[PDB]
Amino acid sequence: MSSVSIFGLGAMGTALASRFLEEKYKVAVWNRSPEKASSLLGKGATLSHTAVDGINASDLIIICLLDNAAVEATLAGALDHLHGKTIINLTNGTPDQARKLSDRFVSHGARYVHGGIMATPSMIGSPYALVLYSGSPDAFKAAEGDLSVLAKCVFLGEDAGTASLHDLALLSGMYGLFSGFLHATALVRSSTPAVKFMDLLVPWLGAMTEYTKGMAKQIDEGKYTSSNLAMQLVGIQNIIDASEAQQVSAEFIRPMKEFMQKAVAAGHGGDDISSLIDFVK
Amino acid sequence: MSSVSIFGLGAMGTALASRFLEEKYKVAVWNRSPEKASSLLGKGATLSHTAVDGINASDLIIICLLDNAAVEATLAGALDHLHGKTIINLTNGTPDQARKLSDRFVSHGARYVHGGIMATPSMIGSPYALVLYSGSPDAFKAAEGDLSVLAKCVFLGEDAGTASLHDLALLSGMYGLFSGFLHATALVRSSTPAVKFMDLLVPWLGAMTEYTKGMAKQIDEGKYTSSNLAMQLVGIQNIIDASEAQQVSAEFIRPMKEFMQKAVAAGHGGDDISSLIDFVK
Repeated sequence: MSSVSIFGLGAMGTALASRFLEEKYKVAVWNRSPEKASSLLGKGATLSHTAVDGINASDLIIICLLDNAAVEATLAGALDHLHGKTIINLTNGTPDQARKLSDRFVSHGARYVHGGIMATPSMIGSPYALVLYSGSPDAFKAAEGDLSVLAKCVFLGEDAGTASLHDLALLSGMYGLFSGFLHATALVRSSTPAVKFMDLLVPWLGAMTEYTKGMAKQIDEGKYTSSNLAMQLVGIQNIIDASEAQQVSAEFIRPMKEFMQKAVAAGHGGDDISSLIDFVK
Repeated sequence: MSSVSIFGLGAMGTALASRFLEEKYKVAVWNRSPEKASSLLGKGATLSHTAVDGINASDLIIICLLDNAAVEATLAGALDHLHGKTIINLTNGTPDQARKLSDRFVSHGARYVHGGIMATPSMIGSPYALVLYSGSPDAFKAAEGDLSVLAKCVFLGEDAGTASLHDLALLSGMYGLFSGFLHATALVRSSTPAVKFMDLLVPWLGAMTEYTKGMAKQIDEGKYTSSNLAMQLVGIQNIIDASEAQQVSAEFIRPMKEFMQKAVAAGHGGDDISSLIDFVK
């Protein structure tokens, strides 16, 4: 009934194409490595032998490649075919990269929206997958019926770079959590195995994730006033001292140490952890 | 019907004493600052005018002070009264501090268990509060009926320092999460307020907390094999580059950058984030 053309059959691109094929769409695929990776022929995908063929296979083009440089290189010989196309670029990169690509594609007669896929491959099509989108609003509005088979859609405005800013923000959250998981699992390894420890760590991270809601309210009010910075810096020293005694690196908690120091210096020792928001500028 | 004696009426100690008084226990309290902080007289607590009186008020002594040095200083003039007492020390510190205090109190005829309170004051008495305990098992077994009015009880063995090791591990987890929350809320501040952003951040941290269960299974199996380290280091560079362009510090993610580098060098570029566990030793 309707069509789509996908660029990239890594793990994420393979999941987007599978899902369009389950939902009975006509699907063209461009595969970097057809010699070793599946082109999903069995499920009904049609192989795009060149980038030009991939652009001519549909007016709706979904790009999922390793980086924004690989986007420019893959399409360099096909800019003349972009007139009247809608481009959805889900390739990971920076807001600046997305503003420059948007400008280039619009100059060739195309409309552009960028996306951040907030999901693993296996989550694609489940109610837990989310994609953030920004750029051409007419383009998003006409494509949303198709894009909603992958994931919940969140459009957050006309700047082609807003979506990548939110994506990188959420990933810097994830890397903090993973830093915590690693420091914690290492410190305790000598006494309890990782899987048994998860019985204590997972509920505690759920309780402290709930506590961050409270901290966000403090940041928007500008409150901060009431355990405080002063008592928490002695808490951090204990973790460091215990870390060295287990022969475990403390590098992961050193940045938070530095920010808590800079804040007591400017007289914040009686305020909460929310107060650090002005010191990370 | 039964009794208890508490040392410390900071925010946490006040919550332990309140809770014992609601549950109809006879409660003695030692207060560092009776001139400015409540001694809970209204709810029926009795003020211990000296540390000796506090030790003689009950055979069950619960200590909740700022640090393990303040424990030694507060009780220095009362070591002769410890014979046949059960000491529960919930004061934050290192495993070594807890082994040394245990040895000292046992030499004076007392039994010793250390605790880590995994809770805010307001959580005390709720089904979400947890306390970790370690040291004298006869002492824990006789006290548990009383200690269970505060929180779930988890005893994890005879070493007086095991409880503090687990406590500091869980707090290093929390500080990773908070590092993530701060890096994320700052990066996006220019475009969306902290409270609105929580609509995206909280579900994403729940999804990635679930993903750590998978990583713990990989660490205990020694697996690691399958997005990999190589692609994630370019992901981290984007966050750094985007961070500098928003005038936001990237210090929080630099330690994870260093550990991911050391691991590709020893040929781990195709393995998962679980693989970093051997590099934090």
